[PDB]
Amino acid sequence: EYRTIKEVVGPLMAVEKVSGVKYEELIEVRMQNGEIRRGQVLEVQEDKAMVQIFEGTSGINLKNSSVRFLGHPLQLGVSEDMIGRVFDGLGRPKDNGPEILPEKYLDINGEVINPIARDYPDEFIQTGISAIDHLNTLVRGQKLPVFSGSGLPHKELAAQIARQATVLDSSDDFAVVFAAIGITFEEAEFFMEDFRQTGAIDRSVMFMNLANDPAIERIATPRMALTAAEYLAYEKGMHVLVIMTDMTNYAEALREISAARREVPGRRGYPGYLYTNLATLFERAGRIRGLKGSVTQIPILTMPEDDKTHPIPDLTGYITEGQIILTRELYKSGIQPPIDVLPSLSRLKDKGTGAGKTREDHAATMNQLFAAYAQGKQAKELAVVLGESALSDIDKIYAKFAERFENEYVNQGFYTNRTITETLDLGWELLAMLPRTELKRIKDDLLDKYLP
Amino acid sequence: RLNVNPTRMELTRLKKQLTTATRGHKLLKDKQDELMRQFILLIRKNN
Repeated sequence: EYRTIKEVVGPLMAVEKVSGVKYEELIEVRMQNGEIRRGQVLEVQEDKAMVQIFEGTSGINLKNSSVRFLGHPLQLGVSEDMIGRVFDGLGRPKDNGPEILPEKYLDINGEVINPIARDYPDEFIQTGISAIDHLNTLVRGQKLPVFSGSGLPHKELAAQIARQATVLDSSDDFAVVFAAIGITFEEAEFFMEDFRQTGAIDRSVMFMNLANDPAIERIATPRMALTAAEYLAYEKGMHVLVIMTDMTNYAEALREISAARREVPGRRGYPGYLYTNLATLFERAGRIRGLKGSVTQIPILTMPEDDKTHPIPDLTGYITEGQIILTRELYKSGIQPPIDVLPSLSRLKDKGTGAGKTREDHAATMNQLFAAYAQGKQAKELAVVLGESALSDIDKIYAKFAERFENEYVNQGFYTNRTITETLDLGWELLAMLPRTELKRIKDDLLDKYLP
Repeated sequence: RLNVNPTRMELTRLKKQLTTATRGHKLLKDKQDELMRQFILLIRKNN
């Protein structure tokens, strides 16, 4: 045990007369009044080691304090009894339930998946949302994020997807791993109250990191969830759905750590290694050859100033297959969920939708309703520039389509689970307004099969 | 140029206004080319 405290600068402190210290090693401060505070190693030198205290350095006397080095980083006490239990950002219990005897202790970092060992995601996931399951299909093993903004209803949508996520005819229940990263106590309570009231907590393992908790606590929170999701899926063979929000607060926690080490930022005031940092977490997913389990990651981040060129969504788009984008204009009109499908894309939707997958008309109706909206939206604008007199009989139907597609298709409700069957049939009803001559993408073999 | 404060948020807003402006310029000239067509047949008849 060491009682050698040399420097203390804010929540950071340095301990001299050290040996064999490692990076990100857990420490324990023994104060002059007997109070115990924990810490992590942010930097090690041969004769000294800097550590950030979680609880802070408020009231710590350097001369009469002591520090204990544990010799191990942040590990997760993993076990199968974690189902139904809610922890914090450091794996500590939060629901005050029974203790969990760890089956193993795994470091939260994880391992890099061999790209040739990775398997192709082939199974469709019914999220219950028409705007997602039909036009931006999620696949079992895909990295598909949700680009939101400050004030956009991303909390209601996060509680809806994890509640309505199910796989067809598999006869095995989906596993949900939810990880709240630096959210408020109100938004955290909204998530916890929704998982308990619907019985989804019986399928979920929740990690809850608040906003006032330390920055080093926010960085480990995604590493805690993915290590357990890695264990549930790859060690046990479960199908795991990983949900994380807000992802932006994880990046700000890296900045407080990066500035604590006096590292010069990169683009837009963020650390240079962010691309490695985000890809390390986003690529711990997908089905593995030889294993029945799978990990599905759905990050949720709010874009600063609603900018897509910001480093947080710019690098995420380079790592994840597609993106789900929410717009502030759709939310202020009453469209729930306000998911704009024009800038949203799914890089694996082709395998997810088809015969055996969902229905034969999934790919055709997607491409038909996609072009019908862009033409209907430009027609409504033509009525604003050239007046309604310039709109023909066909343009009046296209303008009526977009208006209904905004209010009846995408606007379904944060508590409305629509099956894949009810979703496709609604698209045909909205497409039944336009004459057949308008519907060109759909072949007449299937157009004469479902069109009312 | 119109007076504005330089910001990343203003850049994207002026980017969207120009795209709608450029298309609106296309549509009003189409109305200009169109009016020139129904005017010309009527004008020659009136003359």
